Amino acid sequence: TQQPIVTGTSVISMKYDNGVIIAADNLGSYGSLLRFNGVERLIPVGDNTVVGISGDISDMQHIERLLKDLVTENAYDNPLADAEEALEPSYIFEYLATVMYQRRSKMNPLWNAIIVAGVQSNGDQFLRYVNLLGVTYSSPTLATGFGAHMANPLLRKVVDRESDIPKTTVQVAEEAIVNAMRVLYYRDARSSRNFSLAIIDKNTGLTFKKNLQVENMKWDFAKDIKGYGTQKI
Amino acid sequence: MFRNNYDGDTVTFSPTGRLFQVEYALEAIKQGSVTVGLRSNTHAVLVALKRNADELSSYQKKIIKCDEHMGLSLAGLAPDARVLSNYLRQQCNYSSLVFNRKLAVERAGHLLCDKAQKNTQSYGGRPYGVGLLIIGYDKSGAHLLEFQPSGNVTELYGTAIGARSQGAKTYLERTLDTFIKIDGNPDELIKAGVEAISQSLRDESLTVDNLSIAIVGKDTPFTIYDGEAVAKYI
Repeated sequence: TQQPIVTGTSVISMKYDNGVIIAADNLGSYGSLLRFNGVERLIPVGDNTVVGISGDISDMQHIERLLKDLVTENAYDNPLADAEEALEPSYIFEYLATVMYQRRSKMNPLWNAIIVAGVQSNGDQFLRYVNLLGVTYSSPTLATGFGAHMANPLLRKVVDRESDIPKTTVQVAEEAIVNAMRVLYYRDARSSRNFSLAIIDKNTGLTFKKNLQVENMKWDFAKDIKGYGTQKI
Repeated sequence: MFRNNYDGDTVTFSPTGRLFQVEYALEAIKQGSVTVGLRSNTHAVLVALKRNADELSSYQKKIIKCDEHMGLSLAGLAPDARVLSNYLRQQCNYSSLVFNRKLAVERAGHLLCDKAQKNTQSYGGRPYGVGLLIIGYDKSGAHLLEFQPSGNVTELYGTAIGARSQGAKTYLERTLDTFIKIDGNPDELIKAGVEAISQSLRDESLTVDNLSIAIVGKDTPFTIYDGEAVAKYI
């Protein structure tokens, strides 16, 4: 892709004591037109991974298909495909990272930023980022695009350093995530009020929540804001 | 006499549906010297007898590491073994670079099978005339595979291939109940292996010069013992 057409904004995510949380709104924009509103940008791979994608939606759909194909292929002649020899988040990540860097290097990027979230077989949280340049990093929180600028600073107040992770519960992390989603709705002109959230827990497995709405907003004070300086009424 | 008309290439069935070129390839293995593989639940072990050309020469390697958790032993055409083990090294490596994933031994066997098969169905080349015993340790534990020139790969507790290998293979059947339980005790699994390969000796003895041993397992990367490294077992 030489330039993006239909696009998804921020994907955001954080680790907590027993797993990871990831969220992304359900909008596919078309320039400044808020064109499509039921676009799922979180992609579960098996029971242990959720791949969240921002950027060009055509490229996102292409990646979705690559992932389903992995699942299919991995199962061939694999008696333990649902067990010991299932796909690990780390395998899904390494594959995508390989693909993104290859496409960057052929001057034909997949025009996306991607976060891969899950839990490894030994119970370890997995959270790692890759984008259209093939750039990769991990951190206790990750966010793409606009969310990197406003969600990260919010989320880091919860998990600021590695040691904060075991002190953090799903309940607390999920609240942090949702609040960040509300803040993005306030200040990102390409955000939607509707979003999906997924939790991947070493004990409870994958929990995929569709159709969340940003709630509990403050608009009250707006009645008192008049003019832009001197105007009194 | 009749076989003579149908055995010219690997692309010809005999009237009873044999491929003699593949059957002949099997015979190439018997020209090699014996090698044994065996395993428990924690380790997998190879034992090979190496040949020299005379007293002035070195002994030929029989064991090849393919990755940290996988390697093989060979009997038959040495060049074939070089080609097929390099291929395995590449497949292991590919699995690591692209997927950050150790290639399962079962998947290694399948890839090996498909490659060898192609040589048996097209005109131009020949089947691989070498036998491979493949050991490994992956997420599903310890494994031993036997590779045949036909491409067919079989998962076994133990086996032997090469010249006079029947003795070891009989010994491994006979001792099956015992060696598969040797867990957390690598030297003991090795001793079982040396004992097995010994059944295949004809007026010849295992020395620091001719005996090669390999082991892999839980917390144990694929390691090859030769020379003075094998003395404790002799």
